[PDB]
Amino acid sequence: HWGYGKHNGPEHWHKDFPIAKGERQSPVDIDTHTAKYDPSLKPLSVSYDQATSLRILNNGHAFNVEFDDSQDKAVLKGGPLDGTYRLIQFHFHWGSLDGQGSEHTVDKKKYAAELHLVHWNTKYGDFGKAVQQPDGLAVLGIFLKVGSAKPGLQKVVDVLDSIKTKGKSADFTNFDPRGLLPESLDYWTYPGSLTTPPLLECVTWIVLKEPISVSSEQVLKFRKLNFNGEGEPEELMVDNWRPAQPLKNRQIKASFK
Ligand SMILES: NS(=O)(=O)c1cccc2ccccc12
Ligand code: NA
Ligand SMILES: [Zn+2]
Repeated sequence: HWGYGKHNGPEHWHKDFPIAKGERQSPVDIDTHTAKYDPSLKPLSVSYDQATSLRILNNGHAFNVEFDDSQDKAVLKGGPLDGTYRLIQFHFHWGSLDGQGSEHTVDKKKYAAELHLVHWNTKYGDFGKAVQQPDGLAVLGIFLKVGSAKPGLQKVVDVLDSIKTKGKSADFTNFDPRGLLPESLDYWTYPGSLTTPPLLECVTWIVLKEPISVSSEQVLKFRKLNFNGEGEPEELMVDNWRPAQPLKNRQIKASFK
């Protein structure tokens, strides 16, 4: 039922997922002036050297690149985190136009897209248990602006034609997610939620200050995907982003400045 249209989009979600109006929903506007620098925050540790990608899937909301998370191979730790979190999948949110697409905003600025690298806390043993816990997930968010191409994104863009419609998947081995990272790992962090249903409040958000640049042709290829299944009327996969939600009783911390 849920999606991103006029009849089933974010403003509808609370009727099936009442936690939509909860106390720690994501995304949020990052007010850079009122984020608190925390000199006690550690550098983020991204260990993606042994990442094993398996498959790329159109799930009718976005596309996910999924990883083997049955051993410590690609993990996030340090930063604001206490445990080790294993990479399970990444996906993106993007706009119909270059002026929108990101979920988090920075002083109300919207980027063309946002990458989410989703990781789960290994003390909970698997992803399904982790989403049930307030510290179960860590999502590393990276903004995309349109400019020069990102060469490390091209293998992704080039397979999209093979998973055009909802439910299609393709083998996707040997993809290296390190090729999607900006140079700096300076970040903001705050406790929040999944940004799609079921909107569970299990996420430590870590959002990088530095965006990556992708080319207009790269983002154009994202916009050719389809929300609909094969042999249904074409609905282009665009504007699959949830708007900023009330910060409520939360402080965004910054690792820098
Ligand atoms: N948009 S997102 O909040 O990164 C997100 C999308 C889909 C599933 C997720 C599972 C766990 C954590 C986050 C997830
Ligand atoms: Na294994
Ligand atoms: Zn996401």
